[PDB]
Amino acid sequence: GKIIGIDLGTTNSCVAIMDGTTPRVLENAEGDRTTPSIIAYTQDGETLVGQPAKRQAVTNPQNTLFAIKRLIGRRFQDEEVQRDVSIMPFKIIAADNGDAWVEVKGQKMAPPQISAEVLKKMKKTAEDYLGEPVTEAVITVPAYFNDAQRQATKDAGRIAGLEVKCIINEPTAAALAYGLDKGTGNRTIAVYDLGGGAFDISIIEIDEVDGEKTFEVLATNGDTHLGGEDFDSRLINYLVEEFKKDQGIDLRNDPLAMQRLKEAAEKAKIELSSAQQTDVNLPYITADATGPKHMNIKVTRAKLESLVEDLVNRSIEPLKVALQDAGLSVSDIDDVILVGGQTRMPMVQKKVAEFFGKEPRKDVNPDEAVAIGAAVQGGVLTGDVKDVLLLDVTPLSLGIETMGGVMTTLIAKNTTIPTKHSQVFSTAEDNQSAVTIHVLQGERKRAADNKSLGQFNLDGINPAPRGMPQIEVTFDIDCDGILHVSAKDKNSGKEQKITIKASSGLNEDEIQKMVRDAEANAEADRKFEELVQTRRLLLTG
Ligand SMILES: Nc1ncnc2c1ncn2[C@@H]1O[C@H](COP(=O)(O)OP(=O)(O)OP(=O)(O)O)[C@@H](O)[C@H]1O
Ligand SMILES: [Mg+2]
Repeated sequence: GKIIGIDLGTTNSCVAIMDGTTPRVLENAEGDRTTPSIIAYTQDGETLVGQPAKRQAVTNPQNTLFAIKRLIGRRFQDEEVQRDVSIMPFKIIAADNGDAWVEVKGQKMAPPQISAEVLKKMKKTAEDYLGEPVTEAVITVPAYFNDAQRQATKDAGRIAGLEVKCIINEPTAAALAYGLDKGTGNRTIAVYDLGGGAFDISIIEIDEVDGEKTFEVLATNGDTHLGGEDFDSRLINYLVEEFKKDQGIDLRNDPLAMQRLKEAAEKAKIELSSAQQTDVNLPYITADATGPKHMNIKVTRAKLESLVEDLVNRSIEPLKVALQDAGLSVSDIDDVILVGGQTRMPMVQKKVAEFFGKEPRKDVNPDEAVAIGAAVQGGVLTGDVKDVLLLDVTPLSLGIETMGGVMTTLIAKNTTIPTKHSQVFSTAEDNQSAVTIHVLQGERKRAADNKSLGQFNLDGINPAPRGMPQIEVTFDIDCDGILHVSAKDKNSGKEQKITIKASSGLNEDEIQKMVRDAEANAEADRKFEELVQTRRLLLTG
């Protein structure tokens, strides 16, 4: 029946639903509109999720899992996983297949199983509110997630007992939330998302034509090293160094103390968005031969700002790239939307307002907008939300090079995503044993006048006259905008494939120039294609 929207966060998760025309963020049993993304396995056999898991973490560092979003869909040898292994107090292991897993109480578990526990709590929160079963969900992911990260998030959804109707990017969700307000049509917005796990920036166009409001991503990127956990780490390091200076003890080899110090640091960081100073007070933090030792360290806001200044400044460069990739100036951004708990830091707000020259909108809730927008997309799919469309179309034609240096289109410009199209090709020479699939992007008919996106070989073709072998070429663009190209020899069974990342932006200024350029050269391109075609389309070596 109803489709719920779930923000599966590194730090916090949130669930929302469409209640007729207006979205509703749903409270859990303690009364909370967000739930810590924390899962704990206790000595007496319980599985805790949320605030109960958080409260017993500082005593159970081994069997309390958090920040599992940093692992999901990743390989054990991935750079980020290895960086994560040390800092995490729980055991991160390699699965038999090379995926990054965790081990708790001797049980080896895949991240989607762990995240499913958070998603089940979200589902139940919703089922409790509706008095009915819920099984359909829109789940969000960072815009930087790849296919494996998305698929694994879909898995966690299923393991939680959810039909995953849709995965959408978090900044897009926030834009749908904002785009519920009136007067927001025909605007460009910047979505500045500083969460617990990463920084993301997206430039999104909200247009309104013939009653339909459309949402289209013009640029995205970010940095997984600029999240609130990185802010926390700078303050932890300062608290470690200050305790060394005050009392000559290095807390880093004492896991229980470091766990208490991590939580205290985060709470102090949070408090310093409201106050000018705060006190970190941790009695019985450690002991040496002379008895127990106690921490009491005052931290001013200016000191915090000094500790994280470089982190905040490093968020500016991805903004500049995002605007370049959309072909826009700051003067084209009609509104700035802050998403994420870490944007509540006053220094972050001021730096963003300085860059854009305007104050971020204040009627967007940075903890809830992602979950709200996911619910909006849910209502779009059920038909409860009318006249709202997420627009994802190919900017330019996509194809391969064929004989004569021709670009042969498989997917035409302005095709809606996701999409899949196949065409069968053959060989250009008798007894040709291999073909080269050269993937091309653009509107020109000569392959060399278009952009090369990648290439690969298919060999093992059995000897046969030119034109006889059947090479099926498939272009599949998934919802993440990732292009999958395969080539399969139907008679030998051999197949080869590649994956082509989505572009970081859609620069309509440059796209329309390329379109006009092709139109200016249409006749020349037509004549070119014709007297080459006087020779089923064929592939050279
Ligand atoms: N008032 C505040 N001032 C500064 N930081 C805060 C404040 N409130 C929360 N935070 C920080 O916000 C971060 C979590 O924000 P949020 O809940 O948006 O993350 P998330 O959506 O779970 O993460 P991600 O988007 O990476 O998956 C944490 O690092 C937390 O310490
Ligand atoms: Mg988030």
